[PDB]
Amino acid sequence: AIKKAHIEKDFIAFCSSTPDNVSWRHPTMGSVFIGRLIEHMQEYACSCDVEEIFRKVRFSFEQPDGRAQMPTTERVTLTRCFYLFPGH
Amino acid sequence: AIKKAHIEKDFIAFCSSTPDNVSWRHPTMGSVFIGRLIEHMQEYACSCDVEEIFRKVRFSFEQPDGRAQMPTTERVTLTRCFYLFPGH
Amino acid sequence: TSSGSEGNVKLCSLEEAQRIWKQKSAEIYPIMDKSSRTRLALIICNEEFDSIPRRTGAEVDITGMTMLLQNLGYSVDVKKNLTASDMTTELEAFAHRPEHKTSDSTFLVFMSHGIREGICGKKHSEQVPDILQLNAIFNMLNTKNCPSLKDKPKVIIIQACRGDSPGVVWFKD
Amino acid sequence: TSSGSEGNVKLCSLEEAQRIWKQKSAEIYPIMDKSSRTRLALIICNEEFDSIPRRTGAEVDITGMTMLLQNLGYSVDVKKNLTASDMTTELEAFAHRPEHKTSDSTFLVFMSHGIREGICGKKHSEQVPDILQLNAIFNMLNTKNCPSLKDKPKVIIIQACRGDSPGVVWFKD
Ligand SMILES: *CC(=O)[C@H](CC(=O)O)NC(=O)CS
Ligand SMILES: *CC(=O)[C@H](CC(=O)O)NC(=O)CS
Repeated sequence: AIKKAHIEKDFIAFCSSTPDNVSWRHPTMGSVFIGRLIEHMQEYACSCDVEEIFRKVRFSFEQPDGRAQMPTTERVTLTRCFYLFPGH
Repeated sequence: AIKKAHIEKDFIAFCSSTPDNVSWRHPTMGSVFIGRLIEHMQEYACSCDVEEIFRKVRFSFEQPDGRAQMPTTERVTLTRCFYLFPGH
Repeated sequence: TSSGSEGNVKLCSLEEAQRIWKQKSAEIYPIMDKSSRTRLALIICNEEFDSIPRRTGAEVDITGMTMLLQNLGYSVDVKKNLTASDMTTELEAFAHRPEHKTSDSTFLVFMSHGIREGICGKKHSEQVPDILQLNAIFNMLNTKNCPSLKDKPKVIIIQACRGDSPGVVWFKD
Repeated sequence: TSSGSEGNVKLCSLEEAQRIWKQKSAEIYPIMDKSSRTRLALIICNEEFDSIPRRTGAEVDITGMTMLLQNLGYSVDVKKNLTASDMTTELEAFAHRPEHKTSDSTFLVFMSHGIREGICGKKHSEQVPDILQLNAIFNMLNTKNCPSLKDKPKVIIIQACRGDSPGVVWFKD
């Protein structure tokens, strides 16, 4: 027997800036969005699902400087919370 | 004095289906996504932030029938949790 | 009771409201005083079209959403059967509304036929497209074009097809 | 200690893991047995380009992400300096990997120059575009084209410009 399934489901995309806008990168420090994501993943993967972690990353960018960007979550079809359960 | 602010921030879009795909509407019952959203808002606005509520709506569509769709959250720049605090 | 202003929307109690404000830190959007705030919401619903089929059942959607957004404390503007140009004009007018300055958030609802490129206006046909792009909605409501809603939640809801596909694939169990 | 497989990633304790599984209902993605699961991740990073400036500091990004995804339990494929065509080919190959069948999730990381239309390939110039569209990444990894990851979280991360604008506006305080 055959069953129907959604063609697109359980996706989450996380972009480094909002549409039309630049994303910044330091020659020795790397890309700010990437470094910030690693930091937040390292700290919050134990207690927060990815959607929560991504929001916190956005929040960390809230105060703009000379090199400003606002990371953006896109095309989200997660139907459940995605916990990484680090250590498990 | 002048201060910098992000051009695009604190947005959340919620679409009735995934890109390329149809969204269904009943002639007397209305649009399924709209009815499902009202139901979920009514039940969960008291206890859940909008991102959480929207996920639950996606989950409610998880099992596909003859008229299937997967609602999609798009271009999210919410930096905080948005609680409606109904009654307040 | 559903006889109150919040209708069928389940109420958040003060103990619940204090617990949400306690458990999670200062990462919740602030809510303005109920007494003074002027929350605004806009519904654009296209039901009757020039060329494409009639959206029978749109009335149920308008009623449901209008009441829901009123229940949540929003004053609701409802505009029906508009071209993409009219929708843009209406959005621009909404962004200029003074009430946003003394509001803490907004809801935007679009209900119409839709294609991959966006939402269909009243005069839409395949020969002569009449489309409002989702991109334009964000632009008209962002910080540059709507400074009053800076730092405030802007929730966009769209009921529309995003293409012709059924959105399904088969698998065996 | 950071000498373990999870490195600098803070560990979820068993009491923490049981509490998350308890507080919230059956609306969490299931995790496969640590002993048997084969988690896969792909990083595509374009650093050296034909025409556009060199992405100095990409090494720090590759290292950081590679280690992070390994810490989270993923076997990491790293592919560098590819055209949009090569990226597509690499994505198609990743979707066909048998390990996904005995995996519970995946991560996809793209790091390159970018424009409004998408991510830049190695041979990109304004005269002759070399672009991978975000749309294509989803399509290649969806249920039709990657049945093995049906019902499983697919996390896409993109480091790239999405246009030329600084993304800021002024206001007075
Ligand atoms: C494809 C569409 O635009 C509509 C969406 C709507 O809510 O009217 N769907 C259909 O016409 C199929 S019921
Ligand atoms: C605009 C871009 O594509 C890049 C993004 C990157 O991470 O390389 N940004 C810059 O070149 C400005 S530092």
